Amino acid sequence: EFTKEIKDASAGLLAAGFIAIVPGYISRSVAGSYDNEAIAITLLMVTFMFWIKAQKTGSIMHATCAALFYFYMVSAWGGYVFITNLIPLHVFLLILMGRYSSKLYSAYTTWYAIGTVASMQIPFVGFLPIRSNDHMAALGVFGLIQIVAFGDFVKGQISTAKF
Amino acid sequence: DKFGIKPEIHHIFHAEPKRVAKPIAVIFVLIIFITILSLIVTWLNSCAAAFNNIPTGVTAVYFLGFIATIVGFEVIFARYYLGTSIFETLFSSLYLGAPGLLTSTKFLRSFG
Amino acid sequence: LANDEYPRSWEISNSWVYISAICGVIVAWIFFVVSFVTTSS
Amino acid sequence: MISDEQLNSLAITFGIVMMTLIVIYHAVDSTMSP
Amino acid sequence: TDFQETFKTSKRAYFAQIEKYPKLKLIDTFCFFLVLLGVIQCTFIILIRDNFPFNAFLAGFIICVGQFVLLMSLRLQLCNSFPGISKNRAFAEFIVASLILHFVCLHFIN
Ligand SMILES: CC(=O)N[C@H]1[C@H](O[C@H]2[C@H](O)[C@@H](NC(C)=O)[C@@H](OP(=O)(O)OP(=O)(O)OCC[C@H](C)CC/C=C(/C)CC/C=C(/C)CCC=C(C)C)O[C@@H]2CO)O[C@H](CO)[C@@H](O[C@@H]2O[C@H](CO[C@H]3O[C@H](CO)[C@@H](O)[C@H](O[C@H]4O[C@H](CO)[C@@H](O)[C@H](O)[C@@H]4O)[C@@H]3O)[C@@H](O)[C@H](O[C@H]3O[C@H](CO)[C@@H](O)[C@H](O)[C@@H]3O[C@H]3O[C@H](CO)[C@@H](O)[C@H](O)[C@@H]3O[C@H]3O[C@H](CO)[C@@H](O)[C@H](O[C@H]4O[C@H](CO)[C@@H](O)[C@H](O[C@H]5O[C@H](CO)[C@@H](O)[C@H](O)[C@H]5O[C@H]5O[C@H](CO)[C@@H](O)[C@H](O)[C@H]5O)[C@H]4O)[C@@H]3O)[C@@H]2O)[C@@H]1O
Ligand SMILES: *[C@@H]1O[C@H](CO)[C@@H](O[C@@H]2O[C@H](CO)[C@@H](O[C@@H]3O[C@H](CO[C@H]4O[C@H](CO)[C@@H](O)[C@H](O)[C@@H]4O)[C@@H](O)[C@H](O[C@H]4O[C@H](CO)[C@@H](O)[C@H](O)[C@@H]4O[C@H]4O[C@H](CO)[C@@H](O)[C@H](O)[C@@H]4O[C@H]4O[C@H](CO)[C@@H](O)[C@H](O)[C@@H]4O)[C@@H]3O)[C@H](O)[C@H]2NC(C)=O)[C@H](O)[C@H]1NC(C)=O
Ligand SMILES: CCCCC/C=C\C/C=C\CCCCCCCC(=O)O[C@H](COC(=O)CCCCCCCCCCCCCCC)COP(=O)([O-])OCC[N+](C)(C)C
Ligand SMILES: CCCCC/C=C\C/C=C\CCCCCCCC(=O)O[C@H](COC(=O)CCCCCCCCCCCCCCC)COP(=O)([O-])OCC[N+](C)(C)C
Ligand SMILES: [Mn+2]
Repeated sequence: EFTKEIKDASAGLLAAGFIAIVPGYISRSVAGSYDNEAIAITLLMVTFMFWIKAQKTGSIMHATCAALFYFYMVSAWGGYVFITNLIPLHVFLLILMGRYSSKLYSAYTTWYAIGTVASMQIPFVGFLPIRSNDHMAALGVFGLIQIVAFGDFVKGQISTAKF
Repeated sequence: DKFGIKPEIHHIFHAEPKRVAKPIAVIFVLIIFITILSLIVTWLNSCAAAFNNIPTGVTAVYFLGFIATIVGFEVIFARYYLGTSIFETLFSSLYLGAPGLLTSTKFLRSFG
Repeated sequence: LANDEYPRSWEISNSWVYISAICGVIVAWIFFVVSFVTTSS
Repeated sequence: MISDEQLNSLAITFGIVMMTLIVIYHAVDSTMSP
Repeated sequence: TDFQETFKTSKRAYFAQIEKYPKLKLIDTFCFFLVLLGVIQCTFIILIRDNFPFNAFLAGFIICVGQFVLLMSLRLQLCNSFPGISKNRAFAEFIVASLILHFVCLHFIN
């Protein structure tokens, strides 16, 4: 499903066939390996498929599904700190490349607003998102997307050289 | 003196965090109440949100169902906040969203 | 102490403000949805 | 039960059938669709 | 004072836009009062110099900010719809997201 959004269905089938039996995953997904990774590495892809659907459609519902599965992951694996630092970066990059659009604002602000408040409910991870260095990236991108929305209404209003 | 009476020992507990005096926290509740009242008055009397275009045909029996869904979810959450279990909350949400989804997608389909 | 055994929100005079604000926002959202559907542009 | 060399043959057969169906699907989709 | 020129032009365009449609007025007043609620809670914290229930303060502030962002997203989708999403879908998605945020914040305050 994640690769059917990047290119085409045939590529998605190829990627599924590859990841079905690749040893790099079998090493940690062998029968009897009852650890966090077995579940996590599935939720990682289930979350990146919804983040890509939301980022390229602008839907609020898909951003909400992405936030829900992100919460499902903070509560399963301690490596959720990957997503919370890789989804902001993406957005951040799209801002430097001059590709900001209302879909970006909608998707990212929904994902953050929902997922960050739902990830503090896990007794283990509690109050860290606001006070730790692992999540300051998402907060900074949150702020930057609001200054950029404002400047995308104001600069768009007035002429270019007037900026 | 290795064998004999020994001095007592009592644990030392910490002082629990202090809570602001009550008369200082009721004023802010009053401020918030007045603020919400002012918001509702601003909508009601600034020519916005004027209560027109109310459906009254067959779609009205659907509009009420739409309202019933929204308010009913906020009632379920209220109950949950007051002590109701989480499984009872999930089952209530299921039971109330099964017909509510239909009635509230039909309302949106009928209201252009 | 279990997650259940803690002074509830209504027992602490310090948290009356935040719960009042939550209730106010939920009632304003409930009135906003109704006034957004009912009225026409 | 089933032995080990049999489960190896079964795994290999599943993999080969999967990769052949995938190749056939890709050929069909690439030749009959612009 | 080019700042003044841009300011006056923005005010003109904005008040014209919010008179042309009432729904934008609803959204804007709701956002303004949400900002007021957030200022009120921040002021409480500063004035008393303590935040003993951090989960309650966080619940309040986060519900306010989440409602603000959701309203702004709905406003964007309303003023200029997206390619594959009708305004009824942009309203139902907003309703669902708001309900989920309400539940999460209600569970956060204990
Ligand atoms: C080697 C190592 O390291 N190790 C580690 C480990 O690990 C391990 C694991 O575990 C295992 N596992 C198993 C399962 O087994 C294994 O593994 P693995 O497999 O590997 O796993 P994994 O997951 O899988 O992993 C892997 C993954 C990876 C990660 C991968 C990755 C991936 C990726 C991708 C990455 C990437 C990244 C990136 C970034 C990217 C980038 C990008 C870009 C940029 C773009 O194995 C392993 C290993 O082999 O682990 C462990 C654990 O588990 C650990 O341990 C730990 O450690 C730590 C650290 O340590 C350090 O530090 C410290 C400091 O801290 C220091 O100190 C130390 O030093 C020292 O110390 C000591 C002292 O004694 C000594 O002794 C020692 O020796 C040392 O040396 C160090 O240095 C630590 O910290 C920790 O600790 C902890 O824990 C413990 C246990 O128990 C305890 O005891 C302690 O205490 C602590 O705890 C704490 O916390 C917890 C949680 O967490 C809790 O539970 C407890 O209790 C405590 O808490 C307390 O405290 C705190 C702080 O202070 C606080 O905060 C709290 O409080 C809170 O909470 C509570 C409860 O809940 C509450 O209550 C509260 O709240 C309240 O209050 C407040 C205030 O006032 C207020 O505000 C509020 O309001 C309230 O609330 C309440 O009330 C209300 C009304 O009123 C109501 O409403 C409510 O409800 C309530 O709540 C709060 O605040 C408390 O107090 C440990 O130890 C190791 O290390
Ligand atoms: C991880 O695992 C490790 C290893 O298992 C854990 O490490 C152990 O932690 C224990 C407590 O956390 C600790 O026990 C304390 O050690 C203190 C250090 O004493 C050393 O120096 C003295 C000389 O000053 C030596 O005699 C002694 O042998 C040590 O070498 C002690 O000072 C502590 O004694 C107090 O507590 C015990 C039991 O609670 C009492 O029996 C004792 O009388 C002391 O009690 C006073 O304090 C308590 C409150 O703490 C009061 O309730 C009590 O009424 C007494 O109050 C008087 O004194 C206070 C000031 O202290 C004063 O305000 C009051 O008015 C009274 O006058 C205690 O024995 C272990 O040593 C330590 N072991 C190692 C190897 O490190 C570690 O905790 C674990 N980590 C976790 C679980 O997170
Ligand atoms: C359209 C309408 C949509 C409605 C919203 C739907 C979904 C919301 C989305 C996300 C919610 C995030 C907040 C989580 C709260 C959980 C409630 C709870 O965990 O129970 C809590 C237990 O506290 C906790 O330890 C929370 C710790 C969280 C651990 C949860 C385990 C992770 C599970 C991951 C998913 C597993 C799926 C399995 C099958 C696939 C209370 O339970 P209680 O019985 O004590 O009642 C108490 C009533 N008080 C609160 C008023 C007193
Ligand atoms: C989403 C779909 C996914 C599809 C793929 C998923 C899983 C398959 C992948 C790998 C399978 C691993 C094979 C492990 C076998 C170990 C047990 C063993 O070795 O059995 C073998 C026997 O076998 C067979 O002849 C079984 C032949 C029957 C063919 C399969 C029938 C179709 C079943 C699938 C559909 C079911 C529902 C259909 C309608 C809904 C040894 O039996 P025994 O001596 O130990 O005991 C038995 C004791 N007597 C000998 C006395 C009885
Ligand atoms: Mn492990």
